Amino acid sequence: DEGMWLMQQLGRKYAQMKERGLKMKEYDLYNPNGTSLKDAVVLFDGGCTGEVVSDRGLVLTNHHCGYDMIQAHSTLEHNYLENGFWAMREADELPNKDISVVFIDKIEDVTDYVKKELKAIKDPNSMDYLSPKYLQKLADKKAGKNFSAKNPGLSVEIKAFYGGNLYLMFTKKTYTDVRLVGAPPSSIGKFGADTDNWIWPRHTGDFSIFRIYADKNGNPAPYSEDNVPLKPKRFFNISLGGVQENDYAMIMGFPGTTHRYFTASEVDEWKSIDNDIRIRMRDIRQGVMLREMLADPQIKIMYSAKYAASQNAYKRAIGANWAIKTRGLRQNKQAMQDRLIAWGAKQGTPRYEEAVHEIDATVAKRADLRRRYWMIEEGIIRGIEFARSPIPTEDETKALQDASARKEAIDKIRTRYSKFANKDYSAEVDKKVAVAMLTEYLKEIPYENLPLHLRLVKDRFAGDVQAYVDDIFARSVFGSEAQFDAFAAVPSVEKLAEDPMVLFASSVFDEYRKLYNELRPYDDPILRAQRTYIAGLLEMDGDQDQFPDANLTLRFTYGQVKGYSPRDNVYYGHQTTLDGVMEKEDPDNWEFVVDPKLKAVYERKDFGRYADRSGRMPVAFCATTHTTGGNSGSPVMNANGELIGLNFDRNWEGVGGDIQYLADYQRSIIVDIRYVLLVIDKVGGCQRLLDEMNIVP
Amino acid sequence: EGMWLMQQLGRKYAQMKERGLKMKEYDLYNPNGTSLKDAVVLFDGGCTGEVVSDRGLVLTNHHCGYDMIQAHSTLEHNYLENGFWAMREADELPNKDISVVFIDKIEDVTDYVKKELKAIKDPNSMDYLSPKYLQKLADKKAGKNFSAKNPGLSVEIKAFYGGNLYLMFTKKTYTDVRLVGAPPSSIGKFGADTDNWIWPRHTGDFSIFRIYADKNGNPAPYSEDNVPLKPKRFFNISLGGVQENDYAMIMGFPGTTHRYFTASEVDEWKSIDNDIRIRMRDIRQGVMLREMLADPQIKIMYSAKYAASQNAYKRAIGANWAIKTRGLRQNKQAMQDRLIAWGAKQGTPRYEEAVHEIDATVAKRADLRRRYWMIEEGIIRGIEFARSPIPTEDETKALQASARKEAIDKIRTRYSKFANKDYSAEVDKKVAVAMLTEYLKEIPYENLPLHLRLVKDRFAGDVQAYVDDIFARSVFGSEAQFDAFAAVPSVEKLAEDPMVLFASSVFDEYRKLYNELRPYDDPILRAQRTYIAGLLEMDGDQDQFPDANLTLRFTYGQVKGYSPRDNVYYGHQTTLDGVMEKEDPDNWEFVVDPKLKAVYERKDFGRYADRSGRMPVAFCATTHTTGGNSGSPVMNANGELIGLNFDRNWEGVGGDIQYLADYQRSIIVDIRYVLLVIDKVGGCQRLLDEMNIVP
Ligand SMILES: O=C(c1ccco1)N1CCN(C(=O)C2CC2)CC1
Ligand SMILES: [Cl-]
Ligand SMILES: [Cl-]
Ligand SMILES: [Cl-]
Repeated sequence: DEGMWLMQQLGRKYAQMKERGLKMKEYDLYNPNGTSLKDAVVLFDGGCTGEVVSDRGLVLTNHHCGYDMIQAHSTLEHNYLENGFWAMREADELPNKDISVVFIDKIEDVTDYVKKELKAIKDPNSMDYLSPKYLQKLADKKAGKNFSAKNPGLSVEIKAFYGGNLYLMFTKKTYTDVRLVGAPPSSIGKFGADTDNWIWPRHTGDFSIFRIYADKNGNPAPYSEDNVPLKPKRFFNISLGGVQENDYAMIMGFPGTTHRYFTASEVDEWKSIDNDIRIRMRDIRQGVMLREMLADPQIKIMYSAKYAASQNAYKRAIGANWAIKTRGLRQNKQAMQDRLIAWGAKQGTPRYEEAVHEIDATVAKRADLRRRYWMIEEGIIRGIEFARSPIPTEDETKALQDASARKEAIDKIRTRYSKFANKDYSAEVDKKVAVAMLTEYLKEIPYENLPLHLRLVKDRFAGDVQAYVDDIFARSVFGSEAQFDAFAAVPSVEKLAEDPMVLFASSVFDEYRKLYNELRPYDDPILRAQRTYIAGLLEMDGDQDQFPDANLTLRFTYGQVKGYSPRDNVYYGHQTTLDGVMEKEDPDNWEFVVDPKLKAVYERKDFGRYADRSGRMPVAFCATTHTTGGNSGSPVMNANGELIGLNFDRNWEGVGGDIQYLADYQRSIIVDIRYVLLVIDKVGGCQRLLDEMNIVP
Repeated sequence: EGMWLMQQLGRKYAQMKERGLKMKEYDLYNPNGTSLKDAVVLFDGGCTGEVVSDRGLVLTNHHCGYDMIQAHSTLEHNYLENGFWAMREADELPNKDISVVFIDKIEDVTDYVKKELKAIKDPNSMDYLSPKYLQKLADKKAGKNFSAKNPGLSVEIKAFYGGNLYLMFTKKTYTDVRLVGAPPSSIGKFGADTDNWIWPRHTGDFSIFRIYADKNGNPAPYSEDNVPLKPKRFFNISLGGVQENDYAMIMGFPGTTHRYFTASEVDEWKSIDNDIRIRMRDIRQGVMLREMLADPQIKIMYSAKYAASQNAYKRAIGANWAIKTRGLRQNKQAMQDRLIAWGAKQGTPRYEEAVHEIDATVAKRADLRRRYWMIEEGIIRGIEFARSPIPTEDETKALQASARKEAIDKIRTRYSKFANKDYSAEVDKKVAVAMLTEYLKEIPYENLPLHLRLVKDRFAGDVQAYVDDIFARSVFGSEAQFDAFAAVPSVEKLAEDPMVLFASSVFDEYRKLYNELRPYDDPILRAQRTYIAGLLEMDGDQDQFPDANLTLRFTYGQVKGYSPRDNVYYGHQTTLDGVMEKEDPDNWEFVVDPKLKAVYERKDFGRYADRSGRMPVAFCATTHTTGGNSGSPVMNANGELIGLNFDRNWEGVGGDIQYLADYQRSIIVDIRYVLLVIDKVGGCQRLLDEMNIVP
C-alpha cells in the first residue's frame, strides 16, 4: 500500500507529500536533469544504503552495514569491534578491500526502447524480457561503443519493473576506495544484539562512518595512497531540531524485494508451505540446540552464532504468519484480483482473468513438490550439519582409483573434513539435532519420496532413527578424527562409495537438486502471467497508488513519526530515550552491556544541543515509512530534506508489509541523528567529523 | 498512598472529596450507625468479599473460592473446569470450614490498653503485642459472657503503629456460606500462572457465594433449615463503567506491610531474603523445567510444584527491582535521619537509640539469617526427600507388644504420601544435586547439618555420589526397598538410614537456626514502638498509615494506567479483544471458553459494553493494596460497585515498603465483565434480578 516509489513518480506524488508536510522544492529532492538530494544517497557495499554528509565525502550507514570492515581491522591489540574506532585525522582512516559505494548518476525511462527491441520475438514465451544478460545487451547498445572506457567510473544498467511493464536505465558511478572513519563500540552499535532484532521499542545506536576517496579530479579510483577525499555534487545537512509525533518523515534507499502483486493462492502457499515448514523445522532445530547450549557452556560458545542465524528468518516467518492470520492479507489480494477480473469482463478483455487462473493452476500443481523442497531444505540441508559433510568429487574418486595425485586428493578431502568438523562442530549435538529433525521429516515425507539413503531407516534399522544416526557416525570416515586418519592412511574408493555419511549427504543433495529442477519450470508461467496481471492493475487503477515491487533500485517513501498499539491496552510511542538504554543495562549479559563513557554522559546529562526540549536524550524513533531489507542505513529526512536519522530495522509486526503495508503496525526503526552526533562527540571525541558536517540549528 | 484505619476517614474525607468522592462521610463509614462498611467481609480468613444483594449474595475472587469449587467438583460434574451456576437457592452448595466476618463495630482502646500495660513491671515484656494478653483485655472490656448475651458476636484487640494505637473490633461471623456461581477456570484463571502479577490482565477472577443464617438472621452453622441472610447493607452495582482519572476506592483486609523498615532492614530484605530465594528458586525451577519439557509425564506430576515455587520467586524479583531502581533504601535512610535530627533538636535521644538498636540487631543476626534462608530455600522447600518419613519416638519404641505392624502401617502411610503419584525420585535426585552443590558452596563445613559433612568426609566432595547413595541404600529410596524393610524391620536399620539421617539432620539445623534467630525479633519490635512513636509525634498520622495487620482498611486513588519502561504505556482498561488475542488452544492457560468466544463474535454485550461497543474486562487503579485485598470491592465516587480487586502488578510489589505512585497498581476485574459472564456464560438471570443495578 504506502509504497516504495520510483524517482520518476516524485512529480505525481509531490502534491500529496506537500499536503502531508513536505516543505522542500520538488527538484531539490529529485531533478532528472540536475543536482538534487538524490545525489547524496549511495548503495553501500551492494546491500545497504548510505548517505554523504559532508563536502569531503564523509558517509553515514549502519553499524551492522560497516560491521565486516570494523571486524577486518580489529585485532587483540586494537579491538575496534568492541571499543569503537575514531580516526583523529584523515590519514588515519583505514582502507577496506572489496568495498564499494554506488551513486545513481542518472535514471531514464527506456520502456518504449526495450518493448520495441522485444518485438523481435522468436518465441512468445521467451524470458529475455527479464534476463539480466539480454537487458545488459540493450543497455550497452543504448549507452554506446566502449561507454566504460569513454566515461571511467560510470556504468549502465537496465532493470524491469511492474513484472516487465516498465524499464529504467541507470547510470551508476562506483567508488571502491571507501575508508573506515568511525564506529561506536558494539555495545552501542548493536545494543539489543539478537534479543532486540525486529523489536520496537529499540535503543540501538546502529551507525558507522566511512569516507569516499577518489583521484585528483574526483573520479573513481581503486585504493591508492595518492587518493584524496571526494568532493561530492551534494551532501545532507544535519538537523538538530529533532522529531515530534506526527512530523513528516521521508526516506530514500534501495529496498531489495517485495511481493505486492501476489495472488491470494500465492499468499496461501507462502503461509502453508514456506512459513509453516520453516517455523515447524526451525523450532525443532532451535529447541534441541538451546537445550544443549544451556547444559554445556562450551556448546553455547560453539553454537551461539548458528542458533542466532537460524532465529532471524524464524522470527520473520512468525511475524509474517501473524499478519496473514490477523490482517487479512489473503482477503485483500483476493479483493484486488476480483476487482481486476470484474473490470476485464466489462472491458471485453478476458486475458487478466486468464492470467490469474494460470497463476492459481501453477501454484496448485506445484504444491506437493514445493512442500517436499521446503521440507528437505529446512529439515536437512539447513537443519543437519552432517548433510554438508565432504562428498568426494568425480576427480577425487578418479585420483584414488596410481600416481602422487592420491596424496593431493586426500589433502583436499582432509581440508573439507577439517572445515566441516571445525572448533564449533559437535558430533553429539549434531546427532541429537538430526534425530529430532529426521523423525519429523520421516513423518512428513513418505517412503517413495525419501532421499534413497533415508529408506534405510525403515528397511535396515526397523524405524529406529537414533540407531540409523548412530551407525552413520560409528562407521563413517568423517564420524571422528581417528576414523578420518585411519581412512587417510589406507584410502580406497570402495570405502568412500559405501560410507554411510557420504551416502546420506549425496542422497539428500540429489533429492534437493531433483526437486529444485522439477520446480524451476513452474516459475516462468507465473512470471509471464504476472506481466499481464500487473499490466491490467496499472491500466485499471493507474501507476499512482500502486508502487512497483522492490528490485534493489533507488526508491523514496514518506510517512510520519508515529508510534502504534501492538496489542490491547499497550501503546509504543514514537521515540526512545537514553533512559531506556539504562533500564536495559545488564553487565552479565554481553548483549545489554552499557559503555562506561555513555553511562557517565547520561549521569552527568552532558547532552549539549543534542537533547530534546524537555532535556531528555533521544536515541531512536519510528515512522510510517514503507521500508524492507536493503533500506538499512537509509537517510531519514525532515520536511526540509535535512537528515534526522538513519533507518536500521523494522518491527516484526510489519514484516508482512512486503506483501501488504500495515498502517496500524508497520514501522521503520530509525536511529535519531541527535544520538549519532552525541556518540561521535561525547563517546568518540571526534570533533573533526562534527566540524566538517553542515549542522543546522 | 495508604491503607487507612476506618477512624482516619474523618481526617482524610476533605482530601477524598477534592479527589472526586461524592458520597457523605457517614454513608461510607459510620461508627454508630449503618454504612457501606457493613457490606464488606473477611472471606474465609484471608480474602475480602462483599454483599451485593438483600438476600446475602457475596462476590469474591475465583482464586478465593477456588478450594470450595474444587471440593464440590467430581469427574461427572467438574465445576472447576466447566463453572457452576445454581439455578435455584436450594441448589447452592454448602461448604465445610468456611466463614465470613463482618466488622460490626470498631473502637479506639489505646488509653485502656496502655493503662493495663502500666501494671507489667518487666520493661521488655512482649504482652503489648500478645494475642493472648490482648484477648484477656478484650474479654474484660466486652464483659464476662459477651458472646452469650450477643450471639454471633466476638471481640478482638489488635496493636497498630508498633504498639502505639489499639483498636477493639466487634465481629459477626457466619459459617454457613454456600457456593452460588463460578465461571469456568478458563475465565476465572485465564492467564493462569503466566499472567500472575501481570498488567495488562484479561482474567475474570470472580466467584459467587451466599450467606445463610437462622430465622432471625443470626449466625448459625450449616443446617438444611437455614435461610439466606437479609443484610443491613449491600452494594449497588454500577453499569456506568470507568474512565481514565475516575476516583476509585477500596475497603478490605490487607495482611502485612513494612512501611517503617529501617534502611538496614531494606538491605537485609534484599541481600538475604530476596537474593537467596531468587538464587535458590532459579536453580530448582531450572532443573524442574528441563525435566518437565523432556518428559510429558514429569510435566503432569511437577506442574503444580513448579507453579507454587514461581509465585514468590516473581514477587522477590519485583521487590528487588524496586530496591534497585526506586530508592527504597535511600528513602528509609532519609526518614530515619529526619527523625534523628528532630530528636537532637528536642533533646530526646531515644529515637536515635531506637534506630541504632534495630541496626545493631540486624547486623548481629546476619550470618544466622543467611544460614536460615539458605537451608529453608535450598533444602526444606528445595529438596523433596528432606520431607521424607522420620520415625517418631512411639514408632521406634514399638519396633524395638506386637504393635510392630501398627508402627509399620504409620511409617508406610507417610512413605506413600511422600512417594505419591506426583513424586519422581529421578527428578528429585537431579534437583538435590544442583541445590546441594549451591548450598555446600555457601555454607561452610562447621555450619552444615551433620549429615551433609559426609559429602566431604565420605564421598570426596561428589554430591552426585552422596545423593545416589541416599536412594540406593535408603528404605524410602524405592517401593521394593520399603517393602523389604517392612518385612524385616529393625530400629538399627532406621537409625542408620541415609535418607532418615539426611531429613533429621536438615530439620535439626533448620529448628536450631529458627530458635537462635527468634530472640532477635523482640529488640526490633520494642525499638519500632519508640521509632514509630517519634515519627508520629514529628510528622503526624495523616500521610503515615499504620502497617497492614489483617484489619479493615480503606484506600483511594484513581483509574489510571502507567509507563512500565521507556516508550511503553499500559492503559487503564483491558477489553474482551485482549482475551481473543491471547487465545492458544494448545496451551491450557490461554484456552477461551466457547460460549464467551461466541459472545465476542456476535457482540452480544447487551448493557455491559462501553460507549464504543467494546467489552471491558479489567481495569487498574492507584489504590494501595496488598495480599488480603483479593476480592475487595472497588467503589465509584458514589460508593457503587465498579469491580473487584484480584491482583497487583509485579512493579508495585515493593509498595509494601514504599508506595510507588508511577508503577504500583491494583488489578481489578470490571463489574460489567462479571455481569456479562453471569448472564451470557452462566445464564443465571436470577442473580442479576436480585442485585440492585443502577443505570
Ligand atoms: O576444537 C575442537 C575441534 C575439533 C576439530 C578441530 O578442533 N573441538 C570440537 C568439539 N568440541 C566439543 O564438542 C566440546 C566437548 C564439548 C570442542 C573442541
Ligand atoms: Cl484479452
Ligand atoms: Cl494495519
Ligand atoms: Cl449484616
